[PDB]
Amino acid sequence: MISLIAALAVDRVIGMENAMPWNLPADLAWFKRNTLNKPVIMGRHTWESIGRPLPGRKNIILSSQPGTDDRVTWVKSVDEAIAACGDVPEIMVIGGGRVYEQFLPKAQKLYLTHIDAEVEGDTHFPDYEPDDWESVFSEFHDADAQNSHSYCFEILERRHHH
Ligand SMILES: Nc1nc2c(c(=O)[nH]1)N[C@@H](CNc1ccc(C(=O)N[C@@H](CCC(=O)O)C(=O)O)cc1)CN2
Ligand SMILES: [Cl-]
Ligand SMILES: [Cl-]
Ligand SMILES: [Cl-]
Ligand SMILES: [Mg+2]
Ligand SMILES: [Mg+2]
Ligand SMILES: [Mg+2]
Ligand SMILES: [Mg+2]
Repeated sequence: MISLIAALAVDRVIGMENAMPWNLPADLAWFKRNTLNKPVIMGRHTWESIGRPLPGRKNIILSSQPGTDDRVTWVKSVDEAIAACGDVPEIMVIGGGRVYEQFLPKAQKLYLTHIDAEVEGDTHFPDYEPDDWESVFSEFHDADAQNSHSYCFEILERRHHH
């Protein structure tokens, strides 16, 4: 099964973790917990922004060009990315914008962090029809000395497809 995992500011703005305007170690812990021991698929912009393979996960980079780093697995299409994951229970797509857009139709689960921040970025999470999904978990957390903004984790499971 394919899942997307994303952190969304107001207006469903996303960007690279290393440059986003919030500081949420709690969200990074959520991301790690929900991706550990699963393959992660990302585009090249996200890969370059991380710069080092995420530990304890197979890192698959979706790029139309030949790879530039032997520490990760380079693939040229959505289908090839999925094939490279082999037989695993759950494949995690970690962005960015265009990669989420291409994988959303193949996804059956979303892990979202709804962050109470308004920001300047121009990359967005894909449009999804909320009527097609069921919320099976949600937890709000206020900001604290370690986390700059309040945020709400959510897991959604797909019920319909258009
Ligand atoms: N929900 C959540 N989803 C996301 C992001 C996020 O921001 N949070 N941002 C994008 C993914 N980018 C990264 C980049 C780096 C890390 C990262 O570095 N993670 C460490 C945890 C951080 C740490 O404590 O060292 C890890 O091992 O997973 C996580 C997501 C897309 N989806
Ligand atoms: Cl968590
Ligand atoms: Cl990307
Ligand atoms: Cl505190
Ligand atoms: Mg090589
Ligand atoms: Mg889009
Ligand atoms: Mg769309
Ligand atoms: Mg229904």
